[PDB]
Amino acid sequence: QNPWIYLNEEEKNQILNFSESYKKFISKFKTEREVTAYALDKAKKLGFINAEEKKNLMPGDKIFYTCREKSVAFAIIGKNPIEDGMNFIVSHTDSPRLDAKPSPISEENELTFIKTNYYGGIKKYQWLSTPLSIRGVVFLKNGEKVEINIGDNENDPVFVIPDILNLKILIGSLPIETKEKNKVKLATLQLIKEKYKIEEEDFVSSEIEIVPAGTAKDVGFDKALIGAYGQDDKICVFTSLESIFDLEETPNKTAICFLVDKEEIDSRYLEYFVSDMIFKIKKSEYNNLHVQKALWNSKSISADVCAAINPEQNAPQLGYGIPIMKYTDAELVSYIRQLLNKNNIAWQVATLGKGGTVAKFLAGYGIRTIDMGPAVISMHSPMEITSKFDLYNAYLAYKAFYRE
Repeated sequence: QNPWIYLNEEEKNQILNFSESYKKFISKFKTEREVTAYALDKAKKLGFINAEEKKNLMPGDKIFYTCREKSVAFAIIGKNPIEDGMNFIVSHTDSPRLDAKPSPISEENELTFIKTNYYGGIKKYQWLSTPLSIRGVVFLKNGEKVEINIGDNENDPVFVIPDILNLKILIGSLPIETKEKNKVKLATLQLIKEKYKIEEEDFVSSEIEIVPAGTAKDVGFDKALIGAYGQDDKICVFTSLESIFDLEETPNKTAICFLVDKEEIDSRYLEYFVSDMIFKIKKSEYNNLHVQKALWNSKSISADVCAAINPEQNAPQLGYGIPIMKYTDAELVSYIRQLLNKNNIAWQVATLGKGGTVAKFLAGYGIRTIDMGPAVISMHSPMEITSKFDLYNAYLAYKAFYRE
C-alpha cells in the first residue's frame, strides 16, 4: 500500500523539511568526531548541561555526558524514580572510511600519495576514481592540535585513488628544485607545512580519515530518496537526537540518547555515566545495587539501519515503515507493536544474515533491547539510498518510544 498514499500536503511538507535538515547535516558532518561535535553543540543550545557543574538531578533536567570526542550521552531526567528504569536509543557515530597509515606520505612514479587503511565494510572498487575528502586531527611535535578538512568547501581540491582499464590517495605532482631524493614528496610536504604547520611525523599520532567528498542529493524524478555517504546509522544518530531533543515536555521515565563509536566497540562508559546519575540522585545513600536495578529495568532501542532489496516477506522495503529487525523477547516486541500501532506509525519486519555489537552489550547490562532503524540500499557505499518517508517515520517511532 506504500504509506505515502494516506498522507496529506501538511504531513507531506513536514517530511520534506525534516529531510532538508537531515541533508545539510550528513552533508556537513561525516566523521565520528564531526558528528559528535554537531550533537554536542545542538544540546549545548536547547539547554543541555554537562554532567559536572551538576550535583543536582531533577525531573526535566537536561544533561549530557562526554566520552572522548567520539561519543556522547544526552539525558533528560524523567518524573519516575530513576530506579524504575530509563529508555536508551544508542546509535553509532562512525561509518566506513579510509584512515591514513601512521607514516602515510610516499612518492611513487613521480606522484605523492597517502597510504590509508580500509575501515568498515568497504566496497573497494567503489572508492576507485571518486572524489575524496581528507579529514583529520593532527598534534604537532609540541602537542599542538590542528584540524584538517579538505575536499568539500568552495574551490577546495579533491583527492582520488586512480584505476587501470594497494589503496593510495593521490596527494600531488610537480616537484621542487632540490638535490633531495623524492622531489614530488618534498614539494607536497612543504605545501602541507606552509598551509598547516604540519611536518612529516606529525602524521604519527594524529587521526586522518579519507571520506567520499561531495554533498547529499535527491534521488529520482520524484525526489523521494536521499543518496548520501554515512547513511549507515547517521540517519539514526540524526533521528534519535531529534526525537529526544527539545521536541517535548518532561517525560515519565528518564530518556537517554547515547551515540556510541564502534571503534571503541563506550564498552563501559554506559556503566560509568549511568551510575553517576544514580549517585547524583542518592548522595549519602548511593549504592552499587541500585544502578544494577536501574539498568535491569530500562528498555533500549538499537539504531543501526539494515539492508533492503534491489536488483521475501521478511525483508524490508524503502518508504514502508521503520523495520523491527531480528538477527538470525516477544514481550518487548509486543510493547513496540502496540506502541507503534497505537500512534499509527508504519513498521516492518526484517531478518538478517550477517548494529549487532550494539544490540549485544546493551542487553549485556540487563537492558531489554530491540533492533530498529530505517532500511538502506547500496549500503556501505559512497551513496547509500534511503527514503524520506522512512527518515521522518524513524523519528516518530523513536520519540513515540521516549514518551511511553
